[PDB]
Amino acid sequence: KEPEQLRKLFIGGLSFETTDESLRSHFEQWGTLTDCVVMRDPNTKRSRGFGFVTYATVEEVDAAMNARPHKVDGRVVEPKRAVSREDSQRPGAHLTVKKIFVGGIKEDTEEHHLRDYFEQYGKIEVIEIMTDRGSGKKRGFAFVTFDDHDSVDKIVIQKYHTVNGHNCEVRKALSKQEMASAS
DNA sequence: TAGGGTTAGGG
Repeated sequence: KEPEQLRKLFIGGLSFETTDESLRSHFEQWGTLTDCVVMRDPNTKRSRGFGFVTYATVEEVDAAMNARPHKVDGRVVEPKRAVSREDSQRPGAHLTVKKIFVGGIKEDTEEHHLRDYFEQYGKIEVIEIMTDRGSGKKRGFAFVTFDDHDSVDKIVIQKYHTVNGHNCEVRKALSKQEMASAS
C-alpha cells in the first residue's frame, strides 16, 4: 500500500448535481475506490464544485489520468494529483502548469542529465539550463517543459529527484510576477 | 476547481 496522498485525485469543476455516489460511479471504472467525496458547504449543503477520489493503488490513479478527458454527470471535470494540505500552503501549488523549476543542480549538469531522469514522467518539450547573462557562469538551476500538466503534477508531489548524481529540488515554475506576489 | 471537527504538549 502506497501513501494515501499518492493514491488520491482532486476533481475540480464538478457539476452542481454530482454526489459522492455519482462520482464513485464514474471513477470506480478505473479501479477500486477506498475513498470518494464531494465537498459542500457545511451550512447550505450546496456543492463546492470539487471533490476527491482515492484508489487502492497509484497504478489505478495513473490509469484514471490516462483516461482524460473525464465527463461526470454531463460535465467535463478536471482531475489533478492531490496536493497535500502542507504543500497547498505553497504559492502556486495548485496551478496548472507544464513547466518545472529544478534547483540545486551541479555546474557540470548537461541536458541529458535532466532527460535521463525526467523523461520517465512524460514527453519533454524544452530543457533550459540557466547561465548568467554576460558572465556565462552556470546559475545552478534549470527549467523543463512537458506536454502534459500531469507530468509536472506527478513530479512535484514526490519529495526527491536525482539528477547528475544528486538530489535537486523541483517546483512548479512561477512567472516573475507570480513570485513577486508571493515574495 | 484545494480537503472531511485534519497540525505545537507537557515536562
